[PDB]
Amino acid sequence: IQKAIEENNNFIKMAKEKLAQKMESNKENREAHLAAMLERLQEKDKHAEEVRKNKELKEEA
Amino acid sequence: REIVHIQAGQCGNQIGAKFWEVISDEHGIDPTGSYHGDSDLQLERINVYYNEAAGNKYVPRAILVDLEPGTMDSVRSGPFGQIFRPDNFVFGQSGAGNNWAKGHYTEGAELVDSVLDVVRKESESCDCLQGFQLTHSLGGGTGSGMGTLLISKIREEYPDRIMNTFSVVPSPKVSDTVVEPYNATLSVHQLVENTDETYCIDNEALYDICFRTLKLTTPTYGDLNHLVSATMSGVTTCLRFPGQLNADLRKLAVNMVPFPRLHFFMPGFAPLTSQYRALTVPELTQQMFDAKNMMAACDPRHGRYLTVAAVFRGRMSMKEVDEQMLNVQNKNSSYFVEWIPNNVKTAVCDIPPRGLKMSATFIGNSTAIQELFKRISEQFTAMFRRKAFLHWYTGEGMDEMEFTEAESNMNDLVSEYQQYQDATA
Ligand SMILES: Nc1nc2c(ncn2[C@@H]2O[C@H](COP(=O)(O)OP(=O)(O)O)[C@@H](O)[C@H]2O)c(=O)[nH]1
Ligand SMILES: COc1cccc(-c2cc(NCc3ccc4[nH]ccc4c3)nc(N)n2)c1
Ligand SMILES: [Ca+2]
Ligand SMILES: [Ca+2]
Ligand SMILES: [Mg+2]
Repeated sequence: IQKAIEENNNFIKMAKEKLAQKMESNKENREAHLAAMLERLQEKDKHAEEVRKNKELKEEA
Repeated sequence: REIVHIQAGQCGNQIGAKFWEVISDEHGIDPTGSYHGDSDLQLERINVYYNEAAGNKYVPRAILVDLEPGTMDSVRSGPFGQIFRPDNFVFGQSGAGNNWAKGHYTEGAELVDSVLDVVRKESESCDCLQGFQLTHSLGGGTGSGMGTLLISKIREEYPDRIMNTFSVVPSPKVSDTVVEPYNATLSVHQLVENTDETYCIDNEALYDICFRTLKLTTPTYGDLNHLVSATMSGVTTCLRFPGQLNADLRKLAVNMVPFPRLHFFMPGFAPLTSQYRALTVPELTQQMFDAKNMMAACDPRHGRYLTVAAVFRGRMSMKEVDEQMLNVQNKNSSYFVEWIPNNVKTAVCDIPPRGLKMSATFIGNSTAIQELFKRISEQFTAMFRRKAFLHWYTGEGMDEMEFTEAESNMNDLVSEYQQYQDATA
């Protein structure tokens, strides 16, 4: 009976951990995807501010 | 000399209920517990199975056990439901799910102490406890698993008392589930150590008898239990009624069990019923030694008798039974071991069972009972070599060596029967 309790508890333990593991890795992965998406768009805005600044130097000619 | 009765599980409680119905009728006790009989011979040994309660009421010395309340509620509502002591109903709620492990280790262990409490209260009220009898099946979980657990616990508190059982052996022709060979093999190993007498009631034989001999196309468990209750009545007649036989459980065991492990008996009954023609003494003796009247699906001509006991009921020529009993000896003299002289016993009870002028009960300790254990062992190994359906058991904490050990012990039991079957003087 002690063994039976031991197995039921371990099955619950392994399940609780593996689930928590999966849904921490998934949170990390989705955040890393959107973080890269925004950083790409923010890098676009730099090139946009640079294009505006390059027009401003030649109109001073 | 009081006996304490225990019935566990679905099968155990139903055949147990019929039993109390039958002997209650024979002793003149009505469903309410009042005596309305004609002869004082009915009461001289009523104390063996009944307590005398206030109001000149007689109450069976029986304990009813199960892990689910279903069958026990049916019993409390049945014909003789109100005769049992209400505090002797001990039940759980979950059940055993036809799992030996649940009855023996997990679910049954939770309830076993409560059952032993009722045993003590019944035993403390015994002038001189003679022993215990258990009714149960070996194929389920409660009667099989918890039943053997109870036996182990009883031998602990009452180590010097006789423990006998009426055990129903499983058969594929009458099967509720597939793990029945597992449960039976685990139970038998317990019975080999912790019982003095086990009457092997084989459902295969009860079905073949109802179908082939009695010509019943669709036998129900009720039809099989009619045979079982009649036999148990016949087996217990030597204690329940007052002949000049001073029969005690230990004395009977001493006379029938030459070796401690070989205590598995073949029951038999005659005539087989479900007519009015008076049966003759030659017919009673010839039928009771016939394979068609045996409750264990084994051929007595495929083995040899260690001991035999024949019980006759009714008013007949005690001389004629002896002549016919001595006659049958010659017709099967090769099938009786010659190294146990005068190993055939005969008893007579003047009181017949209900609606039968003459009957006969047969109790044989034959090495042919080995055929039954081989059958169960084969069904066991067919699954175990592939580890089929084991998860049901390993999930309850059992290791696989417990299955291997139980298997080896039953094969040992088979081999022990074989050495004495070939032994000669
Ligand atoms: N003769 C007879 N055998 C039964 C009956 N019910 C069950 N069995 C046998 O017991 C096995 C099933 O076990 P079960 O009765 O459920 O055990 P439990 O769980 O302890 O009640 C089957 O293989 C049947 O052969 C019955 O009413 N009469
Ligand atoms: C399972 O609980 C019980 C309860 C009651 C009886 C028995 C029982 C009956 C029995 N048949 C009659 C008999 C047999 C050999 C004899 N030898 C001298 C007298 C004599 C009488 N034989 C055995 N062994 N037990 C078992
Ligand atoms: Ca519980
Ligand atoms: Ca206790
Ligand atoms: Mg059942």
